[PDB]
Amino acid sequence: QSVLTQPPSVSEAPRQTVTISCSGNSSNIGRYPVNWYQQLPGKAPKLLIYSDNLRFSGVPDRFSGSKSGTTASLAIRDLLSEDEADYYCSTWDDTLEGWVFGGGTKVTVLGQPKAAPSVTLFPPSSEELQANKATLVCLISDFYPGAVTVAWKADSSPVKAGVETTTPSKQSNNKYAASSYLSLTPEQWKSHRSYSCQVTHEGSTVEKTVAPTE
Amino acid sequence: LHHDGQFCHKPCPPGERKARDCTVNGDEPDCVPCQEGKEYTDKAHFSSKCRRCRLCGHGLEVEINCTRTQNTKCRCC
Amino acid sequence: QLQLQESGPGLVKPSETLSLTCTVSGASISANSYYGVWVRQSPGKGLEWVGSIAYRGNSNSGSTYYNPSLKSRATVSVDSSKNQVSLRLTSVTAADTALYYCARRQLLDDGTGYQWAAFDVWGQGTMVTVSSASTKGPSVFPLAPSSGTAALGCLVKDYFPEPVTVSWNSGALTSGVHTFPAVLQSSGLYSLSSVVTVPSSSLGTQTYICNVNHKPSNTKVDKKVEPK
Ligand SMILES: *[C@@H]1O[C@H](CO[C@@H]2O[C@@H](C)[C@@H](O)[C@@H](O)[C@@H]2O)[C@@H](O[C@@H]2O[C@H](CO)[C@@H](O)[C@H](O)[C@H]2NC(C)=O)[C@H](O)[C@H]1NC(C)=O
Repeated sequence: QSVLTQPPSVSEAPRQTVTISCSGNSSNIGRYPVNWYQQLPGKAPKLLIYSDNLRFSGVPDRFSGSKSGTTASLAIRDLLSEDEADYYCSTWDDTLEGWVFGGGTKVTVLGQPKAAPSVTLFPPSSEELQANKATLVCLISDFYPGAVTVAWKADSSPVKAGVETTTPSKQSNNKYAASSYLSLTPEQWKSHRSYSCQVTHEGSTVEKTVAPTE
Repeated sequence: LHHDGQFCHKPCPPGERKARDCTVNGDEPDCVPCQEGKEYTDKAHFSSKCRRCRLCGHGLEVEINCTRTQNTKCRCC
Repeated sequence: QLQLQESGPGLVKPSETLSLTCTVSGASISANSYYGVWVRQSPGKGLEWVGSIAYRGNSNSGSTYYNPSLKSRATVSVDSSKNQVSLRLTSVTAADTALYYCARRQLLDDGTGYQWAAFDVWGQGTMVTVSSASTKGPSVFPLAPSSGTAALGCLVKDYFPEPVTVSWNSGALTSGVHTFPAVLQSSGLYSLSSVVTVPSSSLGTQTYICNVNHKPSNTKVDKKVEPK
């Protein structure tokens, strides 16, 4: 993860206000000013706020930024649909001695009610095991805003190696879908009592679990 | 070429300044502290100069001495 | 009216060296001084600063400064006759796959005689994929329904390149079908799944077959999916 921490997703209805936090410590935000960039869908980043609280060229008044202690904040009031974008905070870190960026925050301007994901977890097929491989398949659909965090567990331990997860993609209903794959050897699959796919959406985590002996 | 730090890769934190102008071909200068009680910088920057502390008299007096990171605050117009 | 445009080879093989260029227009970078940077973004992920050059046209020289996480694999240089900045990155792996942007670092005034650095002008970015993947047909596996409704599907694993298409019962079954976009693994190979939600009761009576077509490999697979 980044040394600067931002929420992956914030949202509100049109005309409301959202605030995006960007937190750090004394080695970065505590000593150095913060710049914010807006990245519109399919476009390159552009400079939005600089030196903590100054609007860059032509940026509209509904955007503002401030800094306190070791947290920088970007506020967007009177939200318009066109404000739907990813936003990144940025500063110097004098322990790493380099420029750092937050992980980015997707702003969604809600065009419909929030929707929790539907999660389906498939274990390896007997066909695949016979081909000497084992893929666990976690399918995630009908969620909104289109942002999720996926984590895998073996029994109760975190598993990172062999995991691949798509970015959310918009469905025809304008909700979102994503998938995650855990690719294991047959021996690895059989080494644990169970594996779980954990899906976090808007601060809430659900999990699905499969077992080799079932 | 100038004091602004166009050739500095690294900033200096509040209370400090580049020891000298960054050049395109010299080792980047270290940061050094502003002259306590005379100069200050309240914000990180890339230049080799600090700001001068404020003064107060003109119907005003000192309330808090300038520190390396905070300008002198004045008082009574 | 500064403008920037990146250009690169699009694709590169692991262990090879990636070369990119950033063409500057609307100003001369060698007229006095120019501070350029590269910043990359892995697809779906965030921004990472790669490195910098502070360039002086006068002495036709610049000093560089790099993100230490690049382990000295990155070098940045300037070609003033072309008004161009370049990035070179050695020993690439899948981790280096990303959109690559060039930008200018400008010292911006706060109105009080003070300045802070920001990347005030960015290129459109150029996409770079680190892969030695060659054409490959997928392995197709059935995803049996769980022992009101049940979900079943087909896993389409490890293929190259895109695209793949899926239907069910030769296009007879349409409702309740959800075919997911593919993931692109670090191997350079893609995988995707299609799932269909049907009435649990239909599981005994009804036949369910996914039709997978991967034209580039000239493979086409019809897989029947049965309970287990
Ligand atoms: C400053 O912060 C970073 C880590 O960022 C996070 O936020 C911190 C405020 C804290 O909550 C951590 O839990 C978070 O990770 C620190 O950098 C990490 O340092 C450790 C060990 O020194 C290193 O192994 C990690 O890789 C660093 N993390 C990253 C993401 O690079 C740093 O130590 C903090 N500084 C101080 C002075 O406290």
